[PDB]
Amino acid sequence: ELSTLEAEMAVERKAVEDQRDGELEARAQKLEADLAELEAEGAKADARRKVRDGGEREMRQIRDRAQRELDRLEDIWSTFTKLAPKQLIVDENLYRE
Repeated sequence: ELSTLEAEMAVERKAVEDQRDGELEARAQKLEADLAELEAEGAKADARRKVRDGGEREMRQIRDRAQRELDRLEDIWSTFTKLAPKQLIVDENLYRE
C-alpha cells in the first residue's frame, strides 16, 4: 500500500502549500491596499512603515504556521515509513495521528 499512501500524503502536503500561498497572496494584496489607503490620507512615513512591519510580521506568521503543519505531516510520514517494533512514540498527538 506504500504507493497509494505516499500519493495521498503528497496531495495533503500540496493542499497545505496551496492554502499557505493563497493566504500569503491575500495578505500581500491587503498590505499593499492598506498602505495605499494610508498614502491617500495624510500619513507619516514612519506610521506607514509601522503598518508595513506589521504586515510582514503577519505574513511571517502565516508562513511559519503552515510550515509547522508541513513539518508535522513530514514527521508523521517519516515515523510511519520507518515504523518498527520496539520503537517508542513519546508524543500523544503523533501516536494518535
